[PDB]
Amino acid sequence: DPEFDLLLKAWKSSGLSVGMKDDELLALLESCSYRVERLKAEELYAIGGDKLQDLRIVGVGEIRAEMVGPSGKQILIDTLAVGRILAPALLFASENILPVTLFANEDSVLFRIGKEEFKGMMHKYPTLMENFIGMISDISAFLMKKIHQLSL
Amino acid sequence: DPEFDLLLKAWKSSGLSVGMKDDELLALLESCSYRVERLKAEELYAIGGDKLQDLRIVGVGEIRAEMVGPSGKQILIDTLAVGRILAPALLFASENILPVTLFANEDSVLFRIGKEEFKGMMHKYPTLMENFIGMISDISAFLMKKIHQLSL
Repeated sequence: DPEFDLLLKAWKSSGLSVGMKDDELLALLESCSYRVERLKAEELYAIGGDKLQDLRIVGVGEIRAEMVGPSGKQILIDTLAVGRILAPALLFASENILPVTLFANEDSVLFRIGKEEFKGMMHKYPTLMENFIGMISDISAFLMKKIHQLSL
Repeated sequence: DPEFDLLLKAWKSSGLSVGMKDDELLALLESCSYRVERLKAEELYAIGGDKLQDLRIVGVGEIRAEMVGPSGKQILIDTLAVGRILAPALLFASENILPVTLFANEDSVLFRIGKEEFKGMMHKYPTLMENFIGMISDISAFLMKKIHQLSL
């Protein structure tokens, strides 16, 4: 399959596409410029805080992702399959950005979209805007419930 | 060569040089071919399994190193200054090698020496060999004490 069809399959399986017709989703992705990151199975990768300001979607495979605090502990372990977005709540962050660690359970591929380009894509489609905002908002709610779990 | 002087200072401050005559240190290091890995401050890096079979010594800076288990927990957090060896007990390992992650608290430099080269260096100088084996042995003993700590 062409790379573009992998990207479409990942988006249709993503929460970003909910409520969007196939026509406007196709148009959005046909005009999009993206880069490809390939993760070899059973390897560990690190992404610093300064390089988390792009939209990353799992195009192929499955990855165990974790945040790394300032002291060294890895929190928020999560396994992302095709269609999930890597650390979306940190895309538009300007402070307190924790580095991320990724382990490939298979041969995996992430598609990377620039910050400014994704901002334009969100402006053009209000549905994509609300869906991404709801994604990061639900992440915030989950983090708050976890904080209550950890609090004494 | 200034970088070579940094390598020499890192060795003299390392446990590898204990008991060996300064002339032998100079001779050992002048015949050695090495690579230079530079870590930008506040960035996180991952050194995978088979990429761990090289001798790495902290040349400049200070680095927070941690092992990553298969589930994702980070164990054995340690802060290495100039002169420390990074995961020396895994240099000659053949199985059960966990990946490492490294966080630079400053601009840092590690000097990388090949496995084969270090094997030769240790054959030629018995003192360096005994020092490295004492390093690896004390690490094993520390791990055993920690295992007793964590045991039920």
